[PDB]
Amino acid sequence: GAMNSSNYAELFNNDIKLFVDDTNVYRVTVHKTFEGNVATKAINGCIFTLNPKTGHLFLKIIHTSVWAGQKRLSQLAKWKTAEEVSALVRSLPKEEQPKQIIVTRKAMLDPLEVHMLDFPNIAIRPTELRLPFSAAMSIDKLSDVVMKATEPQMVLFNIYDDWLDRISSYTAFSRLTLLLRALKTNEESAKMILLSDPTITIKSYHLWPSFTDEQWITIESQMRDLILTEYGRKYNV
Amino acid sequence: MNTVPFTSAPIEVTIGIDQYSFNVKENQPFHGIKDIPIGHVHVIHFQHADNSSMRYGYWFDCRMGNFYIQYDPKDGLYKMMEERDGAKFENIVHNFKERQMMVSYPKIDEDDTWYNLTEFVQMDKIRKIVRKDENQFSYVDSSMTTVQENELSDPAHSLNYTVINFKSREAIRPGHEMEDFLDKSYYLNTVMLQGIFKNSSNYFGELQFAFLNAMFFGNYGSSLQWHAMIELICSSATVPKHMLDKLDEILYYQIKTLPEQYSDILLNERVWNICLYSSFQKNSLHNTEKIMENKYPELL
Repeated sequence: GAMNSSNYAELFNNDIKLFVDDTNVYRVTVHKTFEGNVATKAINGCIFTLNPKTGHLFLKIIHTSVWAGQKRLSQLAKWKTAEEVSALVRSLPKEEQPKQIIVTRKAMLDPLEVHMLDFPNIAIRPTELRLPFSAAMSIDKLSDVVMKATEPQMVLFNIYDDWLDRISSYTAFSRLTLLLRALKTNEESAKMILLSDPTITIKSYHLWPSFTDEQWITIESQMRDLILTEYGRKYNV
Repeated sequence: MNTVPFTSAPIEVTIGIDQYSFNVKENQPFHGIKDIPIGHVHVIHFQHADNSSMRYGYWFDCRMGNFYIQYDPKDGLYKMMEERDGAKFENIVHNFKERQMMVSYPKIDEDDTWYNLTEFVQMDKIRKIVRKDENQFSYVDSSMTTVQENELSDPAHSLNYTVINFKSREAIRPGHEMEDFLDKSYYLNTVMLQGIFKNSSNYFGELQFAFLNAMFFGNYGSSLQWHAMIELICSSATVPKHMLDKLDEILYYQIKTLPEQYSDILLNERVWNICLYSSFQKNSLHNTEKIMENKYPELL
């Protein structure tokens, strides 16, 4: 059934499973035309497909060319997502194919379901969680590879860098969601917190700074403080 | 004009024939139904005064033989049987008429309702959905489950309706995922009309038969089947013009005939709101839309 706070630890068991988030697949700028009418220009997007246990991230870059001459693009975006996910599953060795795919938005269910008909034993699940994966384009390296792409491209990352060398998946996932939640509520402040110290660098093969354990605790504290404050401002509490 | 005699009426029961019905008291001298219009299928049905559970009944066609009803005190129900001795049967019928113990099938001459509800229903097809080949008539009751329902137990007692499933390989051509799921014309016209049903009349016929079983027996999987077959047509962008017009006529009479108090379980809000207002064929069901709004605007 649906994934929620109750069955949360199931992410970290040894059943292979993937989150799919489509929130950055069809991206546009909205602008005015010479005649004063509004028009959109698409920019490159991505499917965010992530194994929460291992950190592997299958970043499928959606080049603007895929929208050329197409109608009902926001509807089409859901089907292309499901097409590309299904192809990713087909490309994987049997023993790497997920047992579950969890879509962050319920509108992906039918599209993914229809594309996966060939995989009747892969369960497609919605979730009641409010995951921040739309903020994935606030990670500089991810945003850069998307915006620079000139054709369809799959790029592979580990979204936990080397954390699992030192912490469990559960803890790694809570770090990732806290970082992305903060980037989502206030990107400028979030990014400030992460790079304030010029002496902590991002390895070339990494996405995040090489904080020590103790520095991660200060960071996580700084990110929690950011999130709470924005909440009072939003609701005047 | 044909006759279905009854041996007796030992238990208090409400007896239906097609859309008509009569209360018969325990051991009332009821001995049958006469003047049944030849040329259509018919259903005779029962609901015991003591068990408003399990409505049950027999689909039949008097051209296919002489049928009569007899209560079975062991199995506890009114059973349909065939009399093969043609002379023994006219004798029974003539004497019961003479003694005037039979009701007349009460058709108003202006009335095309039964024709309109059974236009495409053919006994030969009914006997394929309800498989019991030693009998020429077909039993259905409230609780029989469908082949589709069974897949998700006893097959001898199943309703073998044609399985429709919008999220199956059957329904979706590889490479046309989005197209075929949003526009079911290929499932409808190639898979179901050309492939399985062969023509629109047999399609209409199963649809009509499923409605009728949902109405007369409250058979829930029949109701699911009737809705599925409407939705496939309404969710197809490309439907022969002859089917659309006929569909509006079919639904119209079905909506017209349904007991008013039953609209809540027999009518599926989603399917109807999608067919009448969102689907490709929203504007092709003018009579069905008009009757639905003036009679069940709540559901919509």
